[PDB]
Amino acid sequence: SVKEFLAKAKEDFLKKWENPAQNTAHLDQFERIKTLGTGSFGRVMLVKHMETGNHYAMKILDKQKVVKLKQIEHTLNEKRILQAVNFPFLVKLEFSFKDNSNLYMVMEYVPGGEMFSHLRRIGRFSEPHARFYAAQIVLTFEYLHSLDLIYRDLKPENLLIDQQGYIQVTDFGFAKRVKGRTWTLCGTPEYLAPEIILSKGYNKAVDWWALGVLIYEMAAGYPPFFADQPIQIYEKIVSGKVRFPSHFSSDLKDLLRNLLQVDLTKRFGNLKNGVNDIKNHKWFATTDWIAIYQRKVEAPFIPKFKGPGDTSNFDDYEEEEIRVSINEKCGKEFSEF
Amino acid sequence: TTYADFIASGRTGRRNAIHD
Ligand SMILES: [NH3+]C1(Cc2ccc(Cl)cc2)CCN(c2ncnc3[nH]ccc23)CC1
Ligand SMILES: [NH3+]C1(Cc2ccc(Cl)cc2)CCN(c2ncnc3[nH]ccc23)CC1
Repeated sequence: SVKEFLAKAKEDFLKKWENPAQNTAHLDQFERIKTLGTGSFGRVMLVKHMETGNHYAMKILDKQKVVKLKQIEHTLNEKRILQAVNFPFLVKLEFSFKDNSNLYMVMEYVPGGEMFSHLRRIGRFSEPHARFYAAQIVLTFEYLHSLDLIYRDLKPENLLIDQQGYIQVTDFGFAKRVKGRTWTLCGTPEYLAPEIILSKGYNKAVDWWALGVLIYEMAAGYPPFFADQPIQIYEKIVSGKVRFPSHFSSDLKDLLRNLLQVDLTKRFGNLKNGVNDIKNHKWFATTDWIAIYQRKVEAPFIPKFKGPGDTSNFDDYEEEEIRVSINEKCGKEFSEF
Repeated sequence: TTYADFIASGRTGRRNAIHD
């Protein structure tokens, strides 16, 4: 049973959650190659592990910047959660460590680039293409939510395409283990459920709403709620009036009305029958959930691979030195990292 | 067209996370 698979999956998770791995490498073990992306409290770099010659993506977080942005507890969540999970569509954390200045998370390198890049370039995905990605997210959230985790930042910028054309969810910066309700305003404006905007307690249902936004964005090529400033996006979301492209199939529209549902008693994912309302929807009738999980389905798109350590599927970013202070910064705040 | 309006908007690039 999936119930039973997930039961056992939780026992595995809980062991790692209660006794987290810590300090499993050192910066000098890696050669830094190139910046793959950036964010407010740091960057992600392509690196090579000298001892194996394996290439990895190393997220580097400046501890002082994390403190300023009030992301201490969120960063601790991120690392504690990522070291404990195990699912085909979650990027693996290979190593983590810290030094005087920074925290480091060394993860598997996903060479095909961001969904975002391919989506913007190509314009939109066919319904079958979008459905293939959406299925992987459906299974992933089923997994995460069974572990009492809320993910809270679904978007194409953090969905990387692997060499087999399947999705890797990266980034867990807003992921949280919580039974019941939570309150933090976090996420990306276009993907926020109305509950978050309206500053209510929310739960894992915000992830199912975010799935609706993702599917719409993939199939249409633009999100259901856009504007030039975030405040204008929020006004649109809380209306929740959604218009669909004339090219959207009738099933796709019906799935999205039930995901992008302001009414929690009515939002798919949130009902008595849980994820199965989604999995059994007509739009997914052709999806073989076991073959998706097994990675037996032929991907609609396979990214270009010129070689190992190739970054051609990634944009170029300004390179900045990794400076390590001779004085320890913020030791107490990140003691458990 | 909605596509034209999107492409002309300021939010076709990578979108930053927000937090309170
Ligand atoms: N979008 C990213 C960078 C990013 C942007 C914003 C924030 Cl808040 C966090 C990270 C996400 C990780 N990634 C990446 N690329 C390749 N292989 C990987 N393996 C793990 C992560 C990555 C590079 C782009
Ligand atoms: N029982 C499975 C694992 C399995 C069993 C036998 C073989 Cl030969 C291969 C794999 C079948 C796929 N899957 C799964 N299926 C449907 N919904 C899900 N949600 C999370 C995981 C899954 C995870 C368990």
